[PDB]
Amino acid sequence: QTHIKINRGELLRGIEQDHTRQLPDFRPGDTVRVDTKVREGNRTRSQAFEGVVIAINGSGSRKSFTVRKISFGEGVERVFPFASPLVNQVTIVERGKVRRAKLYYLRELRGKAARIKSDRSRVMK
RNA sequence: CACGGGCCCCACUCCUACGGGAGGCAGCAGUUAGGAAUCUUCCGCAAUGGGCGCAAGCCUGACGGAGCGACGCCGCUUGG
Repeated sequence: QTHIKINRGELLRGIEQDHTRQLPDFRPGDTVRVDTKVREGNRTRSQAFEGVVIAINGSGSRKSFTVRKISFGEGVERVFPFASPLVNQVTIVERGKVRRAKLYYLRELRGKAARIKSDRSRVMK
């Protein structure tokens, strides 16, 4: 039982943001020559900067944000929706006037690599 | 139609501060090694040659040979 006549949601949206402190980046801009990079773990620390060379794309909804809309090619595909909400990662990058496909996720394509898949999305067929 | 210049693709010596790169020198030669075979990381850079600024001049692993080999053959000696 937790329903009567009171609006308590400043924990669900207050205490929620009581811990935040960030203006992400928020650029869905695809195909960038360089970007953010996780702090890694492994040894004691040895906080390295070479997670994944993303194209940057996506958004999400609150403390979750399926960030990665990248994967690669040496390993077929391979996405792994990382957590936008974290205090252990490099503070992003942004570049590219971007010919934007659909933004956010896609799932399709992602196998139609070949060659002409640089930073565009229209095609004649 | 680029000898070591480069772009692209595959095997891949090796280092990295994890983005990544400089990629084969069967040219004289070497190390190793496939193995019947093919010397030594050679000598002078006198002397032949190759390219130019007037030219000297430098560079030059081409050269004269050193030299690995009874490696094939030519000539000689192991007393009359």
